Amino acid sequence: EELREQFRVEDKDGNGYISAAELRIVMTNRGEPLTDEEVDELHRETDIDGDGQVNYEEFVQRMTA
Amino acid sequence: SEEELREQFRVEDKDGNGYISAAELRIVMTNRGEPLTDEEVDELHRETDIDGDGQVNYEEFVQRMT
Ligand SMILES: [Ca+2]
Ligand SMILES: [Ca+2]
Ligand SMILES: [Ca+2]
Ligand SMILES: [Ca+2]
Ligand SMILES: [Ca+2]
Repeated sequence: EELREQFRVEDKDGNGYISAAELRIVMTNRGEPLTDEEVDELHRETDIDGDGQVNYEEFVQRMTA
Repeated sequence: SEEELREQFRVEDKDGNGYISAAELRIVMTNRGEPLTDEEVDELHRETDIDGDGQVNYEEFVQRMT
C-alpha cells in the first residue's frame, strides 16, 4: 500500500529500519533544512520502542498523525 | 579497559538506545567545556560513524577510542 511503498523508499539499505542517516536523507529531500543534530531528536521521537531504529510500525504511527 | 569504555559509552548514550547521536556528542562536548562548534561536533561524529547509518554504536565508539 502507499505507506509500505514510502517506507521502502526511505529504507535505503533495505534492512527494515530507518536510521538517523536515512531520516536525514528524507528531510533533505522534503526540502526541510534541518541540522544533523535536529534530525537526531526527530529520529529519537519516532523510535517508540527505543532500540535506536525506526521500524515500519513506528513509521506508520508517525504517519497517522 | 572494557569497564572504562562501557562507562564512557553509557555517559554519552544519554537516551539509552545503544547508539551515540551527533546531538548526544554535542551535549558531551558542551558538558566538558570542549570549544567545538556544532559543525565540528558533527564532523567528529561522521568520522566515528564507520557504517554510515548516522549512529555511533559501541563497536564504532571503541574503534575510535582505541
Ligand atoms: Ca528501499
Ligand atoms: Ca535502513
Ligand atoms: Ca524502534
Ligand atoms: Ca543514544
Ligand atoms: Ca554507525
